[PDB]
Amino acid sequence: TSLEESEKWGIDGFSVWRNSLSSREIQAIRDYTDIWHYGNMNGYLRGSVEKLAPDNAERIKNLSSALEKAELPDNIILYRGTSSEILDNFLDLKNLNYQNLVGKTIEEKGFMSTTTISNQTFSGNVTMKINAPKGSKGAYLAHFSETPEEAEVLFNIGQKMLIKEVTELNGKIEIIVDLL
Amino acid sequence: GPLGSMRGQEEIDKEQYQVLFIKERLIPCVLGAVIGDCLGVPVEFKDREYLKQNPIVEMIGYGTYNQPKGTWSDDSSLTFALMESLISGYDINRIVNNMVSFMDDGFWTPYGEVFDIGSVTRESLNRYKNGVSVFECGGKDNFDNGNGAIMRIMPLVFYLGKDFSFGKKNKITEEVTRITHAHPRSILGSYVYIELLQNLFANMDKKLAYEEMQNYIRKNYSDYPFKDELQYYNNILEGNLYELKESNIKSSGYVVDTLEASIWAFLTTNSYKEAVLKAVNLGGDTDTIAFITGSLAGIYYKMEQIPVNWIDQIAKKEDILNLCNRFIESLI
Ligand SMILES: Nc1ncnc2c1ncn2[C@@H]1O[C@H](COP(=O)(O)OP(=O)(O)OC[C@H]2O[C@H](O)[C@H](O)[C@@H]2O)[C@@H](O)[C@H]1O
Ligand SMILES: [Mg+2]
Ligand SMILES: [Mg+2]
Repeated sequence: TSLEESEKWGIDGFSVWRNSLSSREIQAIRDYTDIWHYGNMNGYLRGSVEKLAPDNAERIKNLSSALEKAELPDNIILYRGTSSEILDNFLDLKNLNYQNLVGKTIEEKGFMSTTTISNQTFSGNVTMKINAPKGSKGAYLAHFSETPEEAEVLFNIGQKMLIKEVTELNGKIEIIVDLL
Repeated sequence: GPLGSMRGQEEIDKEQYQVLFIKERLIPCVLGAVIGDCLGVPVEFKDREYLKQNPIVEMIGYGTYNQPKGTWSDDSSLTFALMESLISGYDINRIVNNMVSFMDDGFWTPYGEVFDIGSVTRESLNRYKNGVSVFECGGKDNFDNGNGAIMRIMPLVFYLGKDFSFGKKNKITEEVTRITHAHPRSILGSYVYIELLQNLFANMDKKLAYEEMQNYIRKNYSDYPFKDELQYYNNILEGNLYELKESNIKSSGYVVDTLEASIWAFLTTNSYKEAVLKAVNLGGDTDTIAFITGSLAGIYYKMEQIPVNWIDQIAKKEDILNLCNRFIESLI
């Protein structure tokens, strides 16, 4: 909940993981913090980009190898800002009923970024509150971005999230999900 | 703050998931329509009774127009010409320009030659070439109510995207139709088709999409010049088209016959292949009725129901997919 509590959690649970990463694993994590690399990696995994470039293939391989060695040390609640475009296949776009999303499973084919800190205003019209169970394939990332305060938990590809409840107000949608 | 570098991702995510949403609908809509055109070209103008004895089950060649298997016609060509024009934004003068290039120079033909173009279409484009403005060159006669506008406007639904409001849709659908088909009966037909296709784009089940279109058209197009034209659309707009029998379905190039037939073929079948083969085997304007049906079934059932056997026989398949991807990119 607190940044201090988030940083202690990250150190206690991911110090061994981080000091055991190869140089190419570290570079792939740093590269992912570059929005240009982010778009190329997640674009391909999601299918918005059809062609697989060898260099993108290598970055994805090294990031996935890194996160495959990581596991959440306990159950934690994480946060993610996103867009309603991820829900468009689940809705009647001319008769929007967000309550009918309850029970649907969202899949993220790419890497999934989350933050441990809820006391922030996210960019976009969907906020997700994620109940992440112990043992999930995510890693706390400290000192990997150019933002020293960044409190990030990055999940490996293919996470699935079951929608448990929905709140809507002025086109701003809050979604509570269980990470499967 | 603690979100840090993750804050930037949301705008990229929005763009990427918009690409996927559009691609999932656009590619099977285009391929589904084009395949219907290909299936029907070699039997255009053949009678229904001949087709009952010799039904289309696959792409055949060297019938009407003496073309190879997998050859699409003006329906697909003018659809591609509209996609090309829209990439840099809606501009009615670029739209008509590309249509003239199809007619004159074989722009977006399968082998470089125009083997067919409709008469209303040709007469209207020839008027534009001579100085008649794009708002006055379209045919207005009672017998100018062919289906040549409805066969070339499906890209407008994708251009509108998740703008489901009335105003822009109402304007551009009329403007683009009127280039060739300026009679209010034809314009009303365009609104019917666009509304149904938009409702399927929006993820409605097919019967709801149909029912919502009926209410919408009656609500918005009951004043002059459309009030007097609604009667010709009674089988579509009043009651259940899907209760009609084949013997009640007419499959000429008349815009009313064509919309009745294509929507009926879609509502009374349960797969893409069933829909387009049912449409083609009505005889008459087989390529166009099957193109329209294939646009509706394609967007509804999506790529898993479009036979790969048919996709691979389409002339210039790779160029069509490249145009689809360039169009999708322009909509983001
Ligand atoms: N009021 C009416 N009542 C009955 N039939 C009508 C009426 N108005 C028109 N028709 C019939 O509508 C038909 C119009 O045919 P054409 O003018 O060649 O085409 P297009 O420019 O519309 O569009 C391209 C078409 O031609 C290509 O092959 C495409 O694939 C399409 O089939 C005629 O049979 C008219 O008798
Ligand atoms: Mg044709
Ligand atoms: Mg035809």
